[PDB]
Formats: sequence, C-alpha cells, structure tokens
Amino acid sequence: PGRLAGKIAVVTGAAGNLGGHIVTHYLAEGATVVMTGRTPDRTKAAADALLKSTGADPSRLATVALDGGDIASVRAAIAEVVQKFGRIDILVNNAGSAGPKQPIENLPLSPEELAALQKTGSTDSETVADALRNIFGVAWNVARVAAPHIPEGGSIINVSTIFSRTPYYARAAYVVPKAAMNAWSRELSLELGPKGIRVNLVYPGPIESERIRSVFAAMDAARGDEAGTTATQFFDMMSLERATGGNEKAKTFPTPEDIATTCVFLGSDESAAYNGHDFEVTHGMSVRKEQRSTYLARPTMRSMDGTGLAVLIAAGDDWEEALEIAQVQLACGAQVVLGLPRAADVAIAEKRCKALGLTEGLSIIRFSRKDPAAMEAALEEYTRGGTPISGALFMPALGAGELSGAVTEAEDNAVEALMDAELAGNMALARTMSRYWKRHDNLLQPPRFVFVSHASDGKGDIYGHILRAATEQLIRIWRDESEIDTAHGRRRQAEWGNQIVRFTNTEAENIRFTAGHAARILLKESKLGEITLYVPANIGEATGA
Amino acid sequence: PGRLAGKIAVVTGAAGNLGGHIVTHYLAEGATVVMTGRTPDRTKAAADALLKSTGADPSRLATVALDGGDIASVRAAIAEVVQKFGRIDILVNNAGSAGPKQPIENLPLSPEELAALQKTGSTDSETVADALRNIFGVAWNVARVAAPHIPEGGSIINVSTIFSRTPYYARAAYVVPKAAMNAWSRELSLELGPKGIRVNLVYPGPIESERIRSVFAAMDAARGDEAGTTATQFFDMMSLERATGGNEKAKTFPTPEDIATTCVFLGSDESAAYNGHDFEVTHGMSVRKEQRSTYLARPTMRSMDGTGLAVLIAAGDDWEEALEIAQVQLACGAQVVLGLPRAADVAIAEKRCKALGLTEGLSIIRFSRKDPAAMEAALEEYTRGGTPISGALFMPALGAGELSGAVTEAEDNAVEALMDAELAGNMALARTMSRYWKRHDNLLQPPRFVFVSHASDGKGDIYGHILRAATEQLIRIWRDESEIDTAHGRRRQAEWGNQIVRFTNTEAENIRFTAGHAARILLKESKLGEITLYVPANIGEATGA
Ligand SMILES: NC(=O)c1ccc[n+]([C@@H]2O[C@H](COP(=O)([O-])OP(=O)(O)OC[C@H]3O[C@@H](n4cnc5c(N)ncnc54)[C@H](OP(=O)(O)O)[C@@H]3O)[C@@H](O)[C@H]2O)c1
Ligand SMILES: NC(=O)c1ccc[n+]([C@@H]2O[C@H](COP(=O)([O-])OP(=O)(O)OC[C@H]3O[C@@H](n4cnc5c(N)ncnc54)[C@H](OP(=O)(O)O)[C@@H]3O)[C@@H](O)[C@H]2O)c1
Repeated sequence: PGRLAGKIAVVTGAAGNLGGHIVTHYLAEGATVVMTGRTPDRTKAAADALLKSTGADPSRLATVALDGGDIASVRAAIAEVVQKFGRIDILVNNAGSAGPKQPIENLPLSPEELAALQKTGSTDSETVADALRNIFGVAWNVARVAAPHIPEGGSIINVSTIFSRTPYYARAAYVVPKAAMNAWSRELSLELGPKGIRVNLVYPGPIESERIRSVFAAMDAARGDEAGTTATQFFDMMSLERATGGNEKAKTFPTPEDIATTCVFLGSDESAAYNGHDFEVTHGMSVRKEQRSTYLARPTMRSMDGTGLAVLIAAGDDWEEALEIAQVQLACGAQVVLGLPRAADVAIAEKRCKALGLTEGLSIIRFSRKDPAAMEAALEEYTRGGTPISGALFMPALGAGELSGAVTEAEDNAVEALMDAELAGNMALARTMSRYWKRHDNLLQPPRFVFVSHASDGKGDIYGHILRAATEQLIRIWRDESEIDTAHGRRRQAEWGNQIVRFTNTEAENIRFTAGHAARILLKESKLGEITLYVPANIGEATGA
Repeated sequence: PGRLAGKIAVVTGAAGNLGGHIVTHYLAEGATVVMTGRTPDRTKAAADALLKSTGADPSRLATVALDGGDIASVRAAIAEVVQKFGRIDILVNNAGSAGPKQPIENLPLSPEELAALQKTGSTDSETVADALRNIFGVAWNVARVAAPHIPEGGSIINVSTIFSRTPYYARAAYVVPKAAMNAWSRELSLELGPKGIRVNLVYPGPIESERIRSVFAAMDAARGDEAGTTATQFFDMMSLERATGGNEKAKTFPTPEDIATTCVFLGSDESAAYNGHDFEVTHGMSVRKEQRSTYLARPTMRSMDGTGLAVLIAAGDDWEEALEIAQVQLACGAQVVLGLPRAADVAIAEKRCKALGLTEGLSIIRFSRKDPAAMEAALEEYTRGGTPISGALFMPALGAGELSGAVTEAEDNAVEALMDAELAGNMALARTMSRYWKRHDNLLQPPRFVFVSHASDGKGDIYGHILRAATEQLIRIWRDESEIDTAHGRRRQAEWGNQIVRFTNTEAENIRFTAGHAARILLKESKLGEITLYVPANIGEATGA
C-alpha cells in the first residue's frame, strides 16, 4: 500500500521545481493530488508532463486555478476540489514567489516604481505588497478556505525557507513575508490543533540545482564580493557533509528529493503525533529560532544623552501613546519629530502639547507610511532647520485591537489590512530611513532605528507574534545590507537597530520603561547584538527597583 | 523493498516498551537489528518474543550484553557487532532508566542512603551517580565506540525526554542527565557531521501506557495536588488533540508507535539532510528550547545592599577565582562563608585574605561537595555563629580546562570525571541547601542560589555547553519544587536562583562583571524570570559604558 493511500492532497505551486518532486513522490505513494497554479495552461502542461514521467492514472491527478491575494479565486478553487473529491486530507502550502530582488533602499512599493525598475533591464515583476500576497497571502488564504473541509487527523505543511532566519542581502521582499508565515504557521497550529488538524513547517535550505551556485555567484557580483561568498556563508553554517549526485562527501545543498520525502512523511499518518513542529532540511545549518534577550535592568538614562541629536517617531492611530515615548526622548535632551498619519491628530496634539507645555525641541508633522514620497519630503523639510535625524523609532500602524480574530476566522480585511499596513509600513519606513541616511551620512553618532510592538491586546497577541517575526527578519536584512555596503565604501555610516516587545508585560509602568530603553538604543553610543529585546513580565522583580 | 533495506541497526535497551517497538518496525522495513542490554536472559527472552510477533528471519536479529557505565563491556559489545556484520548503519540510544523518584531535598547520593529508601517500600533502585551512568553515561559511551564503524550517510538517534526541558516533580535525577544528553547530542552533531554521520535527537512526550496514566496519579500524590493535575499540566501544553486507543478525539498521550515510526524515518536515507535537529513527538507541547537572555546592563550595586545577610560560596579546584567573587560580596556589606574542598587550601587562603587585608565578615571553612554529611554540619556551625545563609553561590568543581577534547575523542576518565564531579556536585549542593533552607525557612530575604560557569577553554567550550543545559534543568526543577512546596504550606520561603554563563566573554573585567551580577541576584530583592544569564561578548558595546 502507499504511505499516502486513499488521501486527497492539495499542492500550491505544483508547476515549480519542489512542487513537481512533491507531486511525483505523492502519486508514487498512493495520494490523489490536486495541483494549484495561477495559470491553467502552465499548470495543465506541468500536470500532463508529470502524467508522462510517472505512470499514474489521469483520474489520480487534478489541477485548478487559484491565486492567493484573490480570495474570490481561492474559494472558487477549493469548492471545485470539494465537489470533485469531497475533502482535503493533506494541504502543502508550497506556493511562493522570488520577490523583488532589490536592497532595502530600492524596494519598488508603487506599480510605477516597479515599471521604472523594468526600464533598467531588471527581472523583478513584483511590488513589495505583490510579494506579500504571493508568499504570505497564499498560505494564510488557502489554509483558512481549506480548514473546514480538512477532516480530523489531516495535515497542513507550510513550506518556509531557511533564508527567513538567515541574512539574504537584496532579498528583504522574499524573507520577511516567509518570516511572517513562520509565526502564522505556529498560530494556525494553535487554532487547528484542538480540531485534530496538524500544522507543521518545512524550512528547505538552499535547494541543489544546476543554477544555484551561479545564482549565488551572481548575488556575490551584486554586493561587490569575491564570487563564492554567498555559498561559503551557508556552507560554514552547515554542520553536516554529504555525497549527493554521485559526487564525493563535501559541503553541498540538500536536494528536491529530501524535501519531497519530508512532505510524504508529514502528509502520512506516520507524523500524526507532530504539531506546530519545525523541519529544517538544511544539512544542520546552525541558526537560532529567535535572536532575542529579556531586559534585566531599569533603563538608567541622563539629561545630556541626546545633545545634538534629533529622533523621528513614526506614530500610529494612538498618537497619545507615541507622545509619551516622545516625552522621555526630550527628557534625555534630544530633539523629536512626532510624525502622525492623520493631519486631524496634528491639530489635537499640537494644542494638547501647549496644554502640558512641551514646546522646546518637539515639532509635530504629518507623516504617513501609506504615502512615502511625502515621508521623504517631510524629512528633507525637517532637517532644513539644520539638525539631521540621527535615530528613528517606529510604532505599529493600526491601533491596538484593530487587528483581531482567529487566523482562519479573521475577515478578508484582517489579512489584507494586516499585510498592507503592518508589512508594507515597516518596509517603507526602512527604505525611507535607509535613503535618508544615504544622503545625510556624516551624523554625530552612527544612525540607529528601533521598531516597537503593541502592548498585550490580551486575546493572545496573535498579530503581535506574526509582526515580531517579520520585523525581526527585516532588522537582520537591514543590519546586514548596511554592514556590507559600509565595508565596500558605498556608505560612511552603518545603520544599526533593535525591536522592543511590549506584549510580554501588562504592567501600567511598561510604556515609560519601553520608551526609557528606546532612548538608550537611540541616544547612547551602543550596539545591541540580539535583535528583538523583550520587556520582562514583572519589572519591579526583574530589575533592582 | 524495505524502507531500511540493507541497514545494520544497534538499539540500546531494546527489552523495554519503546525498545520492542523500535525493533519491530525496523525488522518490518528490512533492517538487520542488534538488540542490546545489561541482562542477557532479559535481552534474549525479548528477542524470542519479537521473532514470533514479527515473521522475522532469526538471522535478521541478534542480542549483545553491554552496561553503559562500564566502557570495557561496551568496547567488547560493538566488537562482536562489527565482527558479525562489518559496520553500524544506525545507532539508537534508547538506553535510559527512570532515576530515583525523589525530590531534590531527598536525593540519594551514597549506597547507604538508597538502602534507607528500599526499607521504605519505595521503588528507587538507583543512586544519583547510577541514574547519570544509566541515562547519560550509556549514550556517550555507546556512541563514541560505535562512531569509528559508522560509515558516511550514517544515522545516530538519541532518545531523551521532553520533560528534560519542562519541570518534573521529584525527578531531578531523570531530567538533569537527560538535559546534559540534549547538549551532548548537539556536540556529537557537530563533531561527526563533518564525517557525514547525522546525529539527531528524539524528544518523546509522556508515552501511552496504563502504568504512566497512574504514575501521574502517583506524582500527583507526592506534591499533594488533586489526581489528574499532572495529566492536565502536560495536556494543557499540547496544542493537538487526537483519536487514539479507539477513544473519541481528546488530548491524549503519544503512542510508542509514534516514537517507533520516527526512528524508521530518522534511520532511513529519507532523512539524509537533517543533522543536529530535535524531533518532539509530544502532540505539539508548548515548551521553549531554553529560558535565557544576555546581560544588556552593567552590575550596579550599593555599600549596604547586604548588611545582615550571609552568602555561601562553594569553591572548586581554583579558589583564588572564588575569593575575588567573595571580595565583591563583602564589598556589598554581606557576610561570606568561603567553602574550599581541600582542607590544605583553608590555611593557604587564610594568609592571602590577611595579606589582601580582608578580615571582617568573611569565614573560611573546608566545604567538600563529596561529603554532604560534613557540608550540612559546617553550615549549622555558621548558623550557630548567628546569621543564617540567605545566598548560595556554586563554582565549578574541577580546575579550568581540565575537561577538554571533543566528546568522541575524549579520555575514558574525562566522561567519568565530568559526570561524577560536575553533575553530582551540582545535585549535592542543591540537596544540601534545600535541606538547610527547609531547616531555616525564616530568612530576612527569600533564599537565592547562583550557579557560575567556568571561563572559556577557548576550544568550543564542549564541556561548558553540556554542563550548562544540565544545570539549567536542575534549576528549573529546583524552582518548581520550591514553588509547589511553598503553595501547599510545606515551606514558607520560595527558593529561586539563576545560572551565569561566563565563557561567552573573554574580557579582563569578566570576573568583576559576574561577581557583580551574583551580588544583585543574591543580595537584591529580585526574581529574574530567565534561568540562564549570559555575559555579552563585548561589555563595552551592549552597555553604554
Ligand atoms: N528553490 C529554492 O531556492 C528554495 C529554497 C528555500 C525555500 N523554497 C520555497 O519553496 C517554494 C517554491 O519551491 P520551488 O523551488 O519549486 O519554486 P517554485 O515552486 O518554482 O516557485 C514558483 C511557483 O509557485 C507558484 N506560485 C508562486 N506564487 C504564487 C501565488 N501567489 N499563487 C499561486 N501560485 C503561486 C507558481 O505557480 P503558477 O505559476 O502555476 O502559479 C510557480 O510555479 C517557495 O514557497 C519557497 O519559499 C525554495
Ligand atoms: N515512557 C515514557 O513516557 C518516556 C518519557 C520520556 C522519556 N522516555 C525515554 O525513552 C526511553 C524509553 O524506553 P522505555 O519506555 O522502553 O523504558 P525502558 O526501555 O524500560 O527504560 C529502561 C531501559 O534502558 C536500559 N538501560 C538502563 N540502564 C542501562 C545501562 N546502564 N546500560 C544499558 N542499558 C540500560 C535497560 O536495558 P536492560 O534492562 O535490558 O539492560 C532498559 O531496557 C528511555 O531512554 C527513556 O529515558 C520515556
């Protein structure tokens, strides 16, 4: 019998290379497979050439037209799969796109910015939001449209990449939407676990092919690095050596067959004991799950810390919050630019700022991560006062509790709203501050960013986790890209920064703590190795005071 | 064809529940199995059972005698296996024994103590030392002997427990060695992986029996919680429910077959890519890898922080090291008991302390950790002096660098010495202080303990790493035992404490920085959530100063 005998399997991106190995292994294990592709012609071709190359019955292989980001197509596609076969025993979220292969400073956000990248003979065919919908959106959508038709003891397999947890210069667009999916897979496990549906996460390492060693050598050319630096990086993370392809034992890449044989194992009932589990098909590449630390001291700061420096604060709906952080920054003797998304809120706050009497060193302006063109202008304008922004604290876009609900249950707004405001806003802020610290590259101290999470929404911070994950990667890419550009002469000053997680603490005194430490990262001459830095549960206890 | 076709396996403790299951699946997938165990009569009876129950050719199975605590025994055993079949493809380190089932406070160290338990109708058969050798010794010795005869593409599998990273009540001698074994496997992952010998790590959850479901009713009785609390503890961690035993879907324990099927897979070439990997067959249990964080803060202290308080410092080989840590306490106004193993050191140190000018608040006494009856006696003499001991600080037993060499290429005595000195010293100091703080539950400040790592060996810190992950799980057991003893009104004062990792940083102040965070943890009113606290690489950078 076949380890997958009498099981309906759905494989997103079945036309691609791993796709077809998974389908091959599945048909040869006794599954009925439905192959999902954006195009019915390229997907049907990929289907028929698989029929040729295996010896399986036309009846045991099906295809269908699905595009994540178009939920109208994902419902119409699953439907056709339910009518046709009556259930989904195995989901394999393998669907994903390369993403714009540009550094953080040159990511195309608008369609005209992308058209403008096609005029420089580039191969990039995506916006950052296209890449999100294409990498992160498919998994989220397909999963939620499929979960109610997935019977007890069924399996979901979400195909990440090892590159989500490692530096991948000029690929901010590809990794952060994977890094998100990472936390989402875990959260989907927590919602579909009690229902008896397994959720498990495959991290394929760099995949062995003919192209790969040249694709890397090509990336090596990108950064002005001696060809082979990309490959050697990853080889040097690998602990395991192996003979593949009848070559000798060396540092090599894992195979498409290794990935397939895992998706056979994970799909099969042999794996029915595993949930929210990570499978790292990477030759034991040494990486950490979360490059983090919790704060074990009160942020002890002085009143001359910031003399000559100006912070930007990109605030969200809760401007009131932002201003509290602003306040402690001013208290350290730095200038502040509280950048609020509505102009409505620039009135209310500028006046309520006169009420408290914070007129010295603080300037409130409209600053809208939705529209970056103006975000650029606004920083040009502010610096004409002759002090340049030396550090940039970024708050979440949407008000706390704005995003809420089970990942499958959450509305068509939930994902699209989360993907656009939360992921694009972070990338736009990163591109915008990168572009600005390109121009004004002689600051008193090297430039420093800090991202900030919401406090605990107290519904289990489902969206707090996803965004911590995606942000943690965006910081790794940004730390790396700037450290490689700096060493090659292209910048004078290396951008560095951190992320502070508030949601591990529900105490009343948390914001002045969060904002306290925010100041230590920006204004003091520091480098914090760990990316994401958590606020302890109790602060009184965790520190001296 | 067999999924393990043409693979010589070696499964240690193959007579036990899982052992039978691993051999049964292995024979089905065409494996040639060598069963293993200290009792030949046992081993062979088992073999006969498995030869009937599975239609397996009696050629395709064999037995061999080996006690893991006894390396000679082990060298012989593999020698026959080698002689017979020529090589080892797969080595399953299933061998382990449930330790003494005794709470830290009542751990049996010397044979006489174990005999005092057996006249009590307790099922304890094992000293702490014995449990070490029975869980940790075996895995180390079987593997290191098997390695040479393992060809490339080879599989080592190490079977440990999830409970090695989660609290287990009065099961210190089970989980501590299981913890060392996790960190051992890691090192063996790295040392062999370059030879293409993959070394992965299975974490069984609670495994479905009739016995274990009552052993939780058993445990439940020892703490004094309602029966099914322990069941509901671990159930409450698991994200997955499942329909096992023909009972309707509910949170249920994983079957032995789930553990058996994984080895089939981990043994097989389908897993050619995975190395250093952890497989948790625990129904998606929610435990983190390690509860830890780096110090993003210089130790800030004050000159009265500890007046009226008293601190024990259990010293190892190198006492001058401990005496500088001791100066830092005294400086903070605490009193110091300096415990030195070798009675000769007492009068040597005594001079240095007058020469050095330290004469007030400091007492020096012989404090051998191989003599608890003496330890427990000396502490009572200091208490009679008039100040109870509020703070313990445990130094490593052996001199610096004395344990070295990659686990495989380790001297026969290096593993023996590491297990006895390091593991028993930590377990003994733990018992002795629990027993002392049971006797003195009315201290001015909660009682606080501090485990301090060696400084770097500058070689990878092989022993650094194993000894840390082990201590981390001793503390997690220590904290939870005092939490539950305090809640049920057995003890007024919650014991709590931390581990300080030093080997991460090489800087010249290194001793001062750790000696200073020891004083905080000891003499300040704080309860740090993270167990293991690392010194950061650069103290200049992490902390503004
Ligand atoms: N190969 C690697 O270097 C590597 C390394 C690590 C991880 N991975 C992961 O493996 C997956 C891809 O595997 P692969 O190497 O064989 O590449 P691939 O599958 O060729 O990737 C492109 C394919 O995915 C499908 N796809 C992409 N975006 C989609 C969307 N929004 N909606 C529907 N279908 C979509 C496309 O199908 P249609 O054209 O028919 O729509 C296309 O054939 C990705 O999820 C990736 O993160 C790959
Ligand atoms: N049951 C669970 O829920 C559970 C939970 C967590 C972890 N585990 C772990 O997974 C494995 C469980 O196997 P099991 O459930 O079948 O229990 P088990 O095998 O009955 O545990 C005892 C076995 O270990 C062997 N052993 C002990 N000391 C030894 C030594 N010095 N030399 C050689 N062999 C020795 C014994 O072999 P002989 O008596 O034949 O010499 C015996 O077969 C163990 O490693 C255990 O630590 C089990």
